[PDB]
Amino acid sequence: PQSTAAATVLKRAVELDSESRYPQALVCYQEGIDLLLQVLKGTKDNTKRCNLREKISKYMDRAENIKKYLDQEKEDGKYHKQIKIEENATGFSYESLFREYLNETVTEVWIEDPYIRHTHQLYNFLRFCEMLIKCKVKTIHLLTSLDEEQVQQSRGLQEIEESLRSHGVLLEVQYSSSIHDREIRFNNGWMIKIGRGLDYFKKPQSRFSLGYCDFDLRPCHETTVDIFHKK
Amino acid sequence: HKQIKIEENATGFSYESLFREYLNETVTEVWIEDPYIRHTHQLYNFLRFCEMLIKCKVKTIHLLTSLDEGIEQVQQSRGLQEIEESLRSHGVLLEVQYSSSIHDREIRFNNGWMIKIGRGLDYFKKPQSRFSLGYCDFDLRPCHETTVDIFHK
Amino acid sequence: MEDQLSRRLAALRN
Repeated sequence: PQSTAAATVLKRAVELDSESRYPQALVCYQEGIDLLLQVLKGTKDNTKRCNLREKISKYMDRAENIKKYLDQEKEDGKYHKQIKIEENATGFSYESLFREYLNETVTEVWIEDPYIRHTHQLYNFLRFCEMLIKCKVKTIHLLTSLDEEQVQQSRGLQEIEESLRSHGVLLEVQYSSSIHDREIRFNNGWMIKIGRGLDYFKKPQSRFSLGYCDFDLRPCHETTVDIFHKK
Repeated sequence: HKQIKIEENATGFSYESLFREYLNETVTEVWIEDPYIRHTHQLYNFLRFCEMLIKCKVKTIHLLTSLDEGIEQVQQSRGLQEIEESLRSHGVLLEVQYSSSIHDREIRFNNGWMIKIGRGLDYFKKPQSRFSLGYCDFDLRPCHETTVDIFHK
Repeated sequence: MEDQLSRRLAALRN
């Protein structure tokens, strides 16, 4: 009866979110959340009371994140678009994802990803470099966290550096054990924050299952991708 | 009809790039004849070929290759079954036939288009190192020297 | 729960 109105507001909040109307979407989230609290503090049942916590805390996470980004426009950002990668979704190859935001003006790429250690992660980074050379990229700056098992990482990136150097592309790799924020930056203004980073792929089914070489057909983990501009 | 010469150590010739032109939503059935789909890297060559055939809406693929006489025949037949199985789960009918008599390298689409490659699908050289570029993107993989004839009825 | 969530709503309208 009263909680039914809370459903309509949150629905509009989601619509505005997808339509990239973030300032309006945020306000609707706050009202949708507030209405759920007036229901949560009213419900006596214990099973339903735990259902609302999930619903509220899920919405609250989204709302709080939007506010962070809108405050983050201090020269660093401009919440342009967010694309959700659903659990076990497809069509999210590194080419398909950065297709639009890549052009001839891009000559320098910054990447902060704390998870470029294991073998598959190295290849993920490798394919990321591959599509970055066809466009006009000169220098690539990588910042990843330090493993210690680090030989595969320290030598792996070293070989990729040498191979990129064979195409006249200079790779600069730096390590830091105290990083967490995933961040992609192009010198044209575009910036991309992926939840998992370059590791949103799950291992394939069989040795010759579809989506082993072309990651457009490869299923993905559930993650979020946020797009920004700097002008 | 036009012939294309791929020079030794050429690049930008992945199946995605080579077949981009003569492929669209009209193609719903593909035929492929290549006497050498037996080795491990060859099975993956055929795999990537099928990968770019459904991004487009193909519902039937016919394969004709020469069976390996050696013991590698076991992984060849088993491997092509797994591909046929994965394709089946995507809604694609893959048909595999063997013949130690065929020699013509010929690919056929059901929109009138059809392609004859010199070396067939196996015209990619091995990667330089295990982390060299062109390892996953075959548009950066150095190709063997070969020719390719494209016809249309 | 009603104390953890209601406080987060204050951070939004802050």
